[PDB]
Amino acid sequence: GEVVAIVPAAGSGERLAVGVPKAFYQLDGQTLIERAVDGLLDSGVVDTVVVAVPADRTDEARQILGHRAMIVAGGSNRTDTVNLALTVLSGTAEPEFVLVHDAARALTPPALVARVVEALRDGYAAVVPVLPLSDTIKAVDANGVVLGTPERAGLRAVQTPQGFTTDLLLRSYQRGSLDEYTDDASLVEHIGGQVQVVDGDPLAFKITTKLDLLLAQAIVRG
Amino acid sequence: GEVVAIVPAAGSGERLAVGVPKAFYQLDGQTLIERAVDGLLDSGVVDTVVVAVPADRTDEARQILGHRAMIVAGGSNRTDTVNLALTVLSGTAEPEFVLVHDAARALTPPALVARVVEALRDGYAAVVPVLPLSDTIKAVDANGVVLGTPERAGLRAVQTPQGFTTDLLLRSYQRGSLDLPAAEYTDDASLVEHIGGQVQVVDGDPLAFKITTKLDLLLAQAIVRG
Ligand SMILES: Nc1ccn([C@@H]2O[C@H](COP(=O)(O)OP(=O)(O)OP(=O)(O)O)[C@@H](O)[C@H]2O)c(=O)n1
Ligand SMILES: Nc1ccn([C@@H]2O[C@H](COP(=O)(O)OP(=O)(O)OP(=O)(O)O)[C@@H](O)[C@H]2O)c(=O)n1
Ligand SMILES: [Mg+2]
Ligand SMILES: [Mg+2]
Repeated sequence: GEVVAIVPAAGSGERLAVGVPKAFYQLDGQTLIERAVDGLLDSGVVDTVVVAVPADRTDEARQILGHRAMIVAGGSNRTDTVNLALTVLSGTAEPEFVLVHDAARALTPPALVARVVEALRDGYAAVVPVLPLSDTIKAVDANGVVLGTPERAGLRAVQTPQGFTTDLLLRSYQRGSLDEYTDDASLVEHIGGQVQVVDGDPLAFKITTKLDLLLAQAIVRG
Repeated sequence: GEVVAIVPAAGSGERLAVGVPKAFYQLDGQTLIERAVDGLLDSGVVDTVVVAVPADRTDEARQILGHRAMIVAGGSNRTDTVNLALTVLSGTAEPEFVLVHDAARALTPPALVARVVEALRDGYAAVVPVLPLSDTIKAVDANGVVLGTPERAGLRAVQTPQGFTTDLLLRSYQRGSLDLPAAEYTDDASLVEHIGGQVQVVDGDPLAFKITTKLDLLLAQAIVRG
């Protein structure tokens, strides 16, 4: 059973503001996109990686990644990007599983990727890696008034790679197109698909702000 | 009107596993407890700090803090510690406002402390600093099956200092029906919400993160050196 990983890397990273689109930032000698691609490939369970990048960076992405990933242009939002990437999937020989993995989670351990794939092979149709909440979480209305504080025991913070049987992911995206989710599993939940969690890893944090970058730098050097 | 800040620092920092109770860990030459106290006082709007520490650490806390903070013995959990600290408050000269601030958020900027007090002076009865969510949140069962994904838009991550009108906070903690040894509250506002106090949000600050793990510590260190 073949496993394809789709890597959305086409966002600009406005909250990061490092002078270049985020996926192309050089973290201690190596771009975030190459790091995220290595994590996937080093897992030993990913057969093909397809990366989606800004349309004017496809050449640069190719120079960086060479043979290691197929390159396509991303879209206006992450959902668009993923839809574009899914069109690459072979008609005649479709993979058994697809992972979707944010390039922004560049320090994701390969062991986490393998754990997601192991859960898929155990028969779960949709799998997401999760961690317990760090901060208290509150529901807040539009005027900044707290509505309440959900019981945290039943809440989790969700990471990527998220993994799916191919047919389920495709159906979910096709049906979702009949209706701004940031989370692939939400689309599967929407058509009544059932999602199982596995343990994530604090190292799979999304590099979003400069403080996230500082943390990534401290991890990587030393 | 007086502002008293209470600092729960009576936790053992098991997840940090750094040799001493977390509040007493020396981050680049300063204990977290001293850094937390400094951020409150440098705000310019905190009149008095009460710090609660593990009972066997009270003398050491005083030698560290000197005149800068009043020290008391904490309790079996965060909620219990805070309740103990609240008993310290003068009844004849009650402060107008009380802040509650985790010592584990040692890099909190003084500006944040000021922003919270400013909201209380704007007439909000209770105030919490917040940040948008980083990860998607899901509700999950027993079991590990996803129950659903709440709308991210209406959710916030919440930090400290949390600020309150004194009477509201006292009534939330002296609720007779509150079983203190079994209290699993992570923050103070949820006790205020429980009795129907209205809580207002202000912008927090990424620098006010809780130092809980080695990874948090790594980040805190890179922040204080750089
Ligand atoms: N049109 C888009 C937008 C985002 N992504 C990717 O989806 C992942 C998650 O996006 P996120 O980090 O949340 O936002 P960014 O767009 O990358 O950054 P920002 O919102 O601050 O601009 C990122 O790897 C990003 O490159 C994408 O492929 N295509
Ligand atoms: N009995 C307790 C427990 C916690 N706290 C304080 O509450 C804050 C938050 O605690 P938290 O970081 O969640 O747990 P810790 O006890 O500090 O660490 P750990 O859970 O890993 O042991 C800390 O400043 C901590 O010192 C406290 O004053 N008294
Ligand atoms: Mg975005
Ligand atoms: Mg604790």
